[PDB]
Amino acid sequence: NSEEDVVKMSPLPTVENQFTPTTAWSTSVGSGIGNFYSNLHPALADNVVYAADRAGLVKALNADDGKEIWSVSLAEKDGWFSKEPALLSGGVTVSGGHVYIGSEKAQVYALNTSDGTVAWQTKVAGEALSRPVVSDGLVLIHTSNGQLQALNEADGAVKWTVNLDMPSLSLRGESAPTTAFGAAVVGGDNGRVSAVLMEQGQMIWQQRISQRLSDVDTTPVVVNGVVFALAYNGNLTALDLRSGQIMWKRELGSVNDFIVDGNRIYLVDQNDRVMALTIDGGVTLWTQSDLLHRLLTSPVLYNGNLVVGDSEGYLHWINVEDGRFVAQQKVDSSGFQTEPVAADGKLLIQAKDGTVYSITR
Amino acid sequence: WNWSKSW
Amino acid sequence: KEEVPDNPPNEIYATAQQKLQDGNWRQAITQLEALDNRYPFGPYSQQVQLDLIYAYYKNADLPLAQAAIDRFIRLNPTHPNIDYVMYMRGLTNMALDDRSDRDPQHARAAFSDFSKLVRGYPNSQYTTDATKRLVFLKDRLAKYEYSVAEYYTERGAWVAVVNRVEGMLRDYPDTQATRDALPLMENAYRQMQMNAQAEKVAKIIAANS
Amino acid sequence: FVVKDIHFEGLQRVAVGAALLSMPVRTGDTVNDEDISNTIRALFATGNFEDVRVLRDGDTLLVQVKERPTIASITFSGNKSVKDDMLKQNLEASGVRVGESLDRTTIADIEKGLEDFYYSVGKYSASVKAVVTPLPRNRVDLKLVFQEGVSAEIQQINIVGNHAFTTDELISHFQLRDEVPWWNVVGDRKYQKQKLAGDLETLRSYYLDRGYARFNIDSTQVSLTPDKKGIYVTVNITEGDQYKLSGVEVSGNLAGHSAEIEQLTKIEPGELYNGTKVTKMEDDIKKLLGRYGYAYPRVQSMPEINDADKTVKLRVNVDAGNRFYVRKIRFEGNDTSKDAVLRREMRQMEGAWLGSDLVDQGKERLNRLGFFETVDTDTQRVPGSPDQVDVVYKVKERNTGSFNFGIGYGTESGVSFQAGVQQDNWLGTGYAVGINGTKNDYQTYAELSVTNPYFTVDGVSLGGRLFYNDFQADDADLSDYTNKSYGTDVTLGFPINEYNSLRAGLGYVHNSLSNMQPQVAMWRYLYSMGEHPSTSDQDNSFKTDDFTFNYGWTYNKLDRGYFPTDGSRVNLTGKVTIPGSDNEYYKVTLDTATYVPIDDDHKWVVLGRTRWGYGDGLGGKEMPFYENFYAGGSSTVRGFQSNTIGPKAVYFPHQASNYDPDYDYECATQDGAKDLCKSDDAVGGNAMAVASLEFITPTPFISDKYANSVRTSFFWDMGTVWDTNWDSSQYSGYPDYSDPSNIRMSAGIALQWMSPLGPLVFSYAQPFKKYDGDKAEQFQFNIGKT
Amino acid sequence: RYKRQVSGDEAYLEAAPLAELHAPAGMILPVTSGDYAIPVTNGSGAVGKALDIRPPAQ
Amino acid sequence: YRPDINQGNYLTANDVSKIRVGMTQQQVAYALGTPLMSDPFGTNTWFYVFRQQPGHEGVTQQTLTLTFNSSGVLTNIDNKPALS
Repeated sequence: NSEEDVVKMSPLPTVENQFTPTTAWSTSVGSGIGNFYSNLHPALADNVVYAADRAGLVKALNADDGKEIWSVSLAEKDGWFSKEPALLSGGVTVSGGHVYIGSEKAQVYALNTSDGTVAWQTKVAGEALSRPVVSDGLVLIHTSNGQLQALNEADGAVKWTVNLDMPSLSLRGESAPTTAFGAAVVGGDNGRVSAVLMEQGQMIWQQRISQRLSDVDTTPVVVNGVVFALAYNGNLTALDLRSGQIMWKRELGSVNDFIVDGNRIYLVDQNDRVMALTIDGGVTLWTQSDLLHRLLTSPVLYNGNLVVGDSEGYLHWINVEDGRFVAQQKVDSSGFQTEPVAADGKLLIQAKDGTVYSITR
Repeated sequence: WNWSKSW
Repeated sequence: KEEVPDNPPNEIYATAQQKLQDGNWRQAITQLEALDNRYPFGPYSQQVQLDLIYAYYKNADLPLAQAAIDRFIRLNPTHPNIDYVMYMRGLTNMALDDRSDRDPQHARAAFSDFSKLVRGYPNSQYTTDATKRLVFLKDRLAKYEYSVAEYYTERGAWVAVVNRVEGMLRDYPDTQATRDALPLMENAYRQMQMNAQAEKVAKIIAANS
Repeated sequence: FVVKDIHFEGLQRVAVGAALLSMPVRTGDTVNDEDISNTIRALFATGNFEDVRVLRDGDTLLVQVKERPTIASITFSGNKSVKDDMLKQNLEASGVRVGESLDRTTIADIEKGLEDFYYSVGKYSASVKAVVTPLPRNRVDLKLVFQEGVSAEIQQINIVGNHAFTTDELISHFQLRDEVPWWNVVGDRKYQKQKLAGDLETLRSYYLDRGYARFNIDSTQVSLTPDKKGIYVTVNITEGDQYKLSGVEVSGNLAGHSAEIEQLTKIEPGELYNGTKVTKMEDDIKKLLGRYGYAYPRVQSMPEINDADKTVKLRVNVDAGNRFYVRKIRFEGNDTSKDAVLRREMRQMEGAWLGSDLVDQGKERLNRLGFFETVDTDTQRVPGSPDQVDVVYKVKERNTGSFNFGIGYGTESGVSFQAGVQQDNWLGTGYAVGINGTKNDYQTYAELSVTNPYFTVDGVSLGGRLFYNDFQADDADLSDYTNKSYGTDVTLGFPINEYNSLRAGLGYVHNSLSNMQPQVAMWRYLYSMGEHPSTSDQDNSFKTDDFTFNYGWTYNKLDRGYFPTDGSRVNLTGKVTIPGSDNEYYKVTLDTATYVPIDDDHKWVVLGRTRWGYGDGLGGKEMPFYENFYAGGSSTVRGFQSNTIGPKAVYFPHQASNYDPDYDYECATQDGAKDLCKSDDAVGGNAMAVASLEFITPTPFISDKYANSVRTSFFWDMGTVWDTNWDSSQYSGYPDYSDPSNIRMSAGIALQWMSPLGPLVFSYAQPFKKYDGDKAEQFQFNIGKT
Repeated sequence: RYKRQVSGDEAYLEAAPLAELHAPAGMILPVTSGDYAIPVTNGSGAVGKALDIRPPAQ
Repeated sequence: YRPDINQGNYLTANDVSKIRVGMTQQQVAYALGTPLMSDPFGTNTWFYVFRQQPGHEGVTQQTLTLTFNSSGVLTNIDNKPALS
């Protein structure tokens, strides 16, 4: 009885820290997302950090000291003994004094930022696995059936639904639509980037950007009227926001998100190759293939450097200009899987144990 | 336990 | 693992022939397989195939012999020395028969093969042995049918016994199983109170024994 | 271009004539560019050439062709989880096999085929590499290097849309698993399409049995994590409201049996709609129609649903077919098992009208025999006859022999070893010969058994058994005596109802007793047999021969072998020595178990067990002390040390074997003993009565996914054993052991399940009623089942 | 295997001759259909270890 | 103890009354079916036997002998509703 992997996990790189990172505080949330594949991560709004765990617990923490403001358990209990898990899997979002959290039971909760009381709770078509995007007074959810639904912020009733085709075999997780100029662009698990009007849900256009071969898009981004969409095992593409004509393409696929800054596109290939392409034509600037098959996380641009987690929990700071490691740190032993969040000069990351860590320098 | 191997 | 040096076909073939003459089989299969693989279209591939069929049959690897014989018949239906291949297929099936109660499908296949050999090439040197095996196979099939009739007489079904003995008289009229099974049909008729037919079968029995 | 000659360059295997036939162009005809291109394409598609070049020489048409190298051998490296033979079969089915040619451009095709095979078998990240090694004579070797990778296992089975039943309860019955505890045996944690379809059907049947007629599975999703090491399954469903069964109507060509069919479709107005009961009704109608000679009596049910009042009204359509007669039952594949062995398991009879249910019963019986891997049926119509068939059974045979060696533990018996060699189909004759042996803390048993299961076509069996049994009493919490016995046995068996099974037989048993500790119990029996041994020493011996006639009876109505939830088992056994044997006694025993479920899901159960026994001498003698009844232990009365209830020994004053201080001796002569001496070690009595009331409840603290594989019970056992021949007049000072009113009770808890080490059972009992001498043992357990 | 190691190598059995079945007067036995028929073969070839089954030189 | 033993054609007691004398083999075959037994010893005759024997309940048999002629036309019918 023995087990082996087709691709050997890359060795931990050795680097000299130009700056010594630290850990301002580390609060613990119940059992984290465990070993499952979830999009659950913290969020920041007005100097407070909201976190959650797969069990159902939700916590609010001070972004400076880690002090607890309120806590609420969303697992309904039928007495003093029975306790059914809530299975939270939608990334925590905050907007206009609310905390929108998905679930694996096709439920969307909207807790109050004041005292944690449920403002509303809605039933959706399927497992609301995607981040509950918020825009134009609507909450966009991308269920696991391919159905993009738009709940109302105030009431909580499904305003409109749009059906996106689903394949036989797909990758766990869903794409969170990005809204621009009164239109939501979303990428289904069928390799199609589709734009939908918010008023009713009329499909403006739909383009295939793919290449038993599966694919997934995971949140195409928008800049200056061009939509950058990266399909798993497919090819990164730039589409016109209005017509959908492919402007340029490149053969590289991934599921974890990427980022665009100035005239550069930093992304993490599926084989864990942190690359930096150019918007104009996608001509590569540098590549950092030293973390091959380490199961990295979505990069975050903190203080002009890409921060990325990994399976062992090590947090790597890599530069942008050339692609040289700038530092590494050992934060947690369980490992990092959910994207880091950088905002207000604060970098936060949740491990698989639910221990929210705040990093600095 | 009880192992059972056929001829 | 019984590796064969890359000697020329003549020397390896001579070694294989000498080993066959000596009375050793397991190695002969190895040398002949190596020769055939190394020279699929060699000058004397057919003789190597015949030697391989013989070695396989006499080594108790009957399925391989069946496959090789099927291939030989397919490729060379007009080979002048083909009667040998038909006889070898008959021998292989009759050996697979390896016990009269057990299924006779292999006995039936052997009987069909030997019948084809005898009807196609009656002047060959394997015809007398072919008929001597055909008689035995016919007797064995009749014995199997009689065994089934005897079991159905034990069970208590008097329409399976009659039908099976009628089938035996239709297909195997001149064997020993039929003459031993006629009383079973007489008893089956007697137990259903078809006394006229029982008397007819008794008339058949009396005129013979 | 006119052609006068045809030539080729590079032909090694393909004959000249075959090639000439292949090319449409023939000698003595005009040739142009189109003809040359078509010939080149034909050569390319033939598969025997890699590069084809047709050029025109000065007068002749010269052809340059590079024949593809022929395949010589194939090698595999790294196919740890894939058998080589089946991989080779897959390759040959794909097209690549020994003897044929290898293309230099189809390597990717073979690679992707093997990749598809690995994706099918479970490994979603496997890699394959093909290496081509040229060899002389235009030969080639194809080597395959495999990196199987890590298999993908299920991480979650989720159901969304269910409001009436929790997800764990629904998933409990599925074949696919997401939690596999180490301490339990629930199953693997892999994924397969067939399993998923079967489990969807299981879920549909689970809901339809509660009245959710409008049930509908909207859609199923299967997802993989980006690293392709986990599988997430989701089943979006929609369950309606419970529906009541208003009535049933039957219409069609019933063949004049409406009176006997309308009786089968009676239902209490207001019953909850059910999916199992409707299927059973259809099956009963089918059996009724097939009992009348019909072979394929089609029956369909088309429920009508009225949502206004929530009522389901069935509409049964019955199309009774036409009779078909069997003419031959043919068995093929039974190369070892004789024809009668297969044919005597048949419910269908040759020469009789056909019945599909009978054919299925025959197939099920042949499967239950255990000699065949696969038993397939095929009904072939006889040519030239409109209503005659031949039923053909095709059977794949196993190697039925077996070795086996097991080990177990337990407080009642200590470490118990078992070994055995069995042959269930001796020479394909049907006899089941075997040799068995067991050895635990206080005995060694070794038997040789030979059973004929069909001594008479009806089903009467006939078994024989030689056995040698050595029994050390001192190691079983009894008085000291060693009993080495050996004997034969022959037993018939008459199955009479498919539940009742009588059995009568004879037997001969020779017992040699030695090393007997002086006491009242035996020397009340030795005197009966005429022996007059000395009570001052324990160098005794006694040999007896018995010719017993063993009769019995069984009744096994239990629905399930493991964790039964409804039924009743009864087992009566007897024994009596026919005249001429040294001993003269009769013995009777009666075991009973009865389950009474007290709900609809069969989760809360009541189990009542009893065990009675009585034996005594006939011709003025007593029952031998080595056949007595012992009560108390992990099985009879939980909470008492094994074989402790009942009379206690009353030792005589005797000299020990080799006395030595610091060792406890049963009040021997060298301790100042001059009279009869009490004791606290059981002897067993010749009358036994034990009862037990058990309440089986769901496991309280176990997750509901696998809470049905652990059985929890709260039990109250009671029992007593007494010695009827004991005379209270002479031994007044000592307790009266012939009194049956001395009842011993004990209540407690019990857990049971199956671990990878075998069936584990634990029990904690607190005896709240015990008498002087009884030795209590709160915690008891058994592991491994010998 | 072991069962076939004797039948295949040399073992040979001769069975009893076939004899026709007489039809009593006033009736006819069932038609034979000639399904399993043994045609008469002339000549006296070898049999029973006297017939060499070694392949010829072709 | 044993299963049910059934043999021969199934006679419904209605078809047997549907065949008069003067029809051909085709009509009788259509009405009752193809017999499981015949008279191979020359003379043409069809024996429709309906025999059944359930678990320890004796044997019940109905025999119906049809005698045709040289031209395949029914000539005689002989019905035995039970076995003596």
